[PDB]
Amino acid sequence: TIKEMPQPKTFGELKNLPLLNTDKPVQALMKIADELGEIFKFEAPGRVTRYLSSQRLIKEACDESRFDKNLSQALKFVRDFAGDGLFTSWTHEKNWKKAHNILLPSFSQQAMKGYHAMMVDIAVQLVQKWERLNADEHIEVPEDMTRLTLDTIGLCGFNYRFNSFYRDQPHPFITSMVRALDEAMNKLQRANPDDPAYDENKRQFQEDIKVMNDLVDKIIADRKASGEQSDDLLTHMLNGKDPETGEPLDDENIRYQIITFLIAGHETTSGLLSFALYFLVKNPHVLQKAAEEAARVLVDPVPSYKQVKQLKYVGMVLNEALRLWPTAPAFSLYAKEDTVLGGEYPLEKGDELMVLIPQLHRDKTIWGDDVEEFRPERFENPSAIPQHAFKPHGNGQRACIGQQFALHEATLVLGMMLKHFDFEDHTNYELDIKETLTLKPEGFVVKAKSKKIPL
Amino acid sequence: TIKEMPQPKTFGELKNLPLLNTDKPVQALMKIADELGEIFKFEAPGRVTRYLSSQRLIKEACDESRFDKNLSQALKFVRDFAGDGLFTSWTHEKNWKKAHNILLPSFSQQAMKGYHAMMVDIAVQLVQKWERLNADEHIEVPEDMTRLTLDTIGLCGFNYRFNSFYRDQPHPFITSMVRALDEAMNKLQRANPDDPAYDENKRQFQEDIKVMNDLVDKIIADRKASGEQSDDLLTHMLNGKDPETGEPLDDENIRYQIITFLIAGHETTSGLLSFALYFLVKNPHVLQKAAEEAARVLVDPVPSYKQVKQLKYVGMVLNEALRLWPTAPAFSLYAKEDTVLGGEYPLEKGDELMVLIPQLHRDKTIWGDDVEEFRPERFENPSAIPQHAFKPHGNGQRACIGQQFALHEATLVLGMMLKHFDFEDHTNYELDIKETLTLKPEGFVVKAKSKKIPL
Ligand code: HEM
Ligand code: HEM
Ligand SMILES: CCCCCCCN1CCC[C@H]1C(=O)N[C@@H](Cc1ccccc1)C(=O)O
Ligand SMILES: CCCCCCCN1CCC[C@H]1C(=O)N[C@@H](Cc1ccccc1)C(=O)O
Ligand SMILES: C=Cc1ccccc1
Ligand SMILES: C=Cc1ccccc1
Repeated sequence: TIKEMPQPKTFGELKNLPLLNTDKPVQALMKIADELGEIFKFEAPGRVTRYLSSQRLIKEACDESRFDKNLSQALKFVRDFAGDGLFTSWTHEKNWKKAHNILLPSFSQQAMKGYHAMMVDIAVQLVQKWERLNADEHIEVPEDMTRLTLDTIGLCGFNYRFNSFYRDQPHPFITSMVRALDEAMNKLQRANPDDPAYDENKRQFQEDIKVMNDLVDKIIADRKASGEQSDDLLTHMLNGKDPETGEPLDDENIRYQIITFLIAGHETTSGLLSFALYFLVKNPHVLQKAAEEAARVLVDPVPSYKQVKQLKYVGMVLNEALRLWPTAPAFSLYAKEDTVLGGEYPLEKGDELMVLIPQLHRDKTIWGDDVEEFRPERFENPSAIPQHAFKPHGNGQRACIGQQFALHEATLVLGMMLKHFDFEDHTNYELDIKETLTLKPEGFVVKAKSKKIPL
Repeated sequence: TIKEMPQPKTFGELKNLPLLNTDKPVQALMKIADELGEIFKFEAPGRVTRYLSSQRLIKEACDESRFDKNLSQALKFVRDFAGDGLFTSWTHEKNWKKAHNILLPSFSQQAMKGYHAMMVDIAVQLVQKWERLNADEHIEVPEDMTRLTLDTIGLCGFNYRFNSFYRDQPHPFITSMVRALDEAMNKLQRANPDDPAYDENKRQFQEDIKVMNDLVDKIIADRKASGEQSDDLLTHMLNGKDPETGEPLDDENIRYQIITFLIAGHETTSGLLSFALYFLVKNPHVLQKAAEEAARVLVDPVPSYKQVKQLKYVGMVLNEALRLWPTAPAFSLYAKEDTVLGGEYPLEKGDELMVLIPQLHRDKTIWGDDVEEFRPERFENPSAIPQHAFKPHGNGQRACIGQQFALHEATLVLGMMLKHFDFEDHTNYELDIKETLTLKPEGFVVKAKSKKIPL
């Protein structure tokens, strides 16, 4: 029963490419999935992929014996500054497994215990900023979540203080990074990228790349000249040895990994925290339950590692926010051999797939009628959730290496936010999702009322 | 008997006015005093004044039966936004004595004790900022001292948080205030203030005035809507009764007092702290003595009121810094009746005098030959200082109402800085004194090496 899959509207020789000519391409692709269903073909000059939206098909795509990670066009563009770091390397490149082996211990339990104190440092800075607001001033949520998450990966990972809460404007790094990611998103729809109309884009792209690399140099210079014995992500990067090849990372790859972890280690966690707070103020009953947990668990002025591990309802709040709005909204795969998807769609070796995560997470056959509802209780029993229904961290050996880092940081920070403040959606904010490859609310503001609980 | 005053060089019908056509007019008058001596006449079209530099003549000018406070042209210009607040009112205006009676209690010892905790709040924010700098970053001294001092008067005086340490740029109030003070100083030398060349200056001046008043609006509304009860400077402004008239201040005068205290309550203290640190890093023997005291007295993570009172040598450092560079560097007087100054200079009722405080403080007949040297030991025994020899806070009933506030804040903060850091003049900074009517080092930077003492 070989089916022919739908395809959205075409534009002559540009095929489907102009459908990406929007500032919200992921949301546009979601609307297409709404209309075409669980699978549709998407073509551009010289390229074809297939967008998957159903758990029925995505569970087969997650078979690592059949499909391996593919670099989407977006990741190929980001590779211009992230190189063969963990996020933008092919599984078969030597530096993928080597860096994976070397950096996996930087996310062990004992590693997370070692990061905890510095995570608290930044979280306390966030709480103090908010305690110090005047009456009827408000919080710019994504902006402050980005301050927090960038500073956390800088300090925990590299012993470097971006000091984001000492800045009313974003750190230079953030400004360049957002611009580079803007350029990568926008370059996706360009039919003729070498047209001189984009000479300035190219110049600015390089400019933003040197800005990011300059900071990387500074981080590296300080560490090697330092006199403080550190044991963090940068330590493993400079000293760890791959058990297989016996080799450490070389300097070029280390630079790529730092860029990778500074970007990947904060941007999606700030999106997650922003969406979580959004859903909490829109669902006060859920906020209360989570606040009750926070008050009962966080009985000391400074949260401990053990206490964060007990914020289990906060944990399902974050998972439910990742279900509705997974902040890294897609990943790509290619067929390792000829194979047939779902018994209907044959693929040849090398054929590409796009996993459209926000649409997967809206599969009504999995989650039921109330799929648009924010109900953290959905996550009470992982054994009741079918395989590969929930993929906000990717799949298999190419899944998110920093998943536990993000969840620990976000659980800690949200727990402290709910311990220390009541929140008001004073503008009745209308959710507006900005796309920079990743997803984040734009213009989300709230008011906090202090519970006046000492730190 | 009757002597003729010297006068500096003239410019035809502009008389002496072009001598003020400089970005550093106080320093120019200072050099003129060095050439001409204890008194010189200064003429501009339509105006004459006499600049006094010796303690011999200044002690007579400080006789309140013979001379009263005059509004210099500088203060007349600043009155365009400070009105009949305490700094820019005539002694004979009803609102001077009324506001003085109402607000003096805000600066009593019991009020000082009540401001202390908030002063520590901002000081701790300063220390934490510097603790969090990375390897070989540096401190912009006048910029951070202005962050501290504005936030201190805002919090202590008005329970309002400017949150200047959350801004990498100057607070908008500071930008507009600096520009208005700049305009007021530059306006002093304009022979034709109505030349169209100044139309933009006037436009900008009005705009900076509005920025300043908008912030005043926020402070008043913040207080009026505040269900929390306070007992600070703004409380007395809004509720205190003058025992003489029995009246409280009216709304118009309240606005002028708030602008007056926001400016006069921080600008000159930022200058003092900046000059003090400058002299400390240029005089390591003195820095050592001051740091010894700070380390010995401030034995607790949170300094107490009593401990700040014990920082005697830190206090002498501050007074010696006020001796060399009094940051409000002049005040003006007029003759109440015909009188003879110093047995030699006849004055008519209404004749004006300018007290050049930096020159007073260099009178070798008072201080000895070493007047240019930074020697806090001069202040060891305060009864050794002759009357009217040391006047950084003005004179008599028109003296600085905030003297004790400024010295307590500055002693606390300088004490904490010396407790928590070693300082390095890593650029061998060359003193450059920016003039905005008030005086402050420009471009002064240092490196701080934490002593790693917990807060
Ligand atoms: C909620 C926050 C986060 C989300 C939703 C997220 C999501 C993902 C996803 C979906 C992938 C797979 C990408 C693909 O298949 O092309 C991935 C990979 C990765 N993530 Fe995360 N991530 C998060 C936080 C972090 C953090 C904090 C770090 C760093 C500490 C991190 C480091 C990485 C790295 C290095 C990879 C590449 C892993 C490999 O292939 O070896 N992520 N992430
Ligand atoms: C080291 C810092 C300071 C210096 C050097 C200083 C200096 C002076 C001087 C010289 C005068 C007399 C001006 C004249 O005769 O025209 C004065 C007046 C005044 N100062 Fe200060 N001052 C300082 C700090 C402060 C602070 C912190 C406040 C507010 C808390 C303040 C509030 C005032 C007020 C209100 C007046 C006018 C007093 C009146 O005439 O009733 N000053 N100051
Ligand atoms: C950085 C973490 C998130 C990355 C998610 C990237 C996911 N894209 C972010 C923007 C849209 C979405 C996507 O569908 N992209 C495709 C677009 C494409 C398909 C076919 C031909 C040409 C180009 C791609 O990049 O190949
Ligand atoms: C705000 C607290 C500090 C005030 C310091 C003021 C002190 N001036 C600050 C800059 C110079 C100095 C001063 O000598 N000014 C005179 C100028 C003047 C004199 C005679 C004729 C025309 C103009 C004045 O303003 O009258
Ligand atoms: C979100 C992850 C990421 C990783 C590398 C470059 C750009 C983005
Ligand atoms: C330095 C004190 C002051 C006071 C009012 C206006 C401008 C300056």
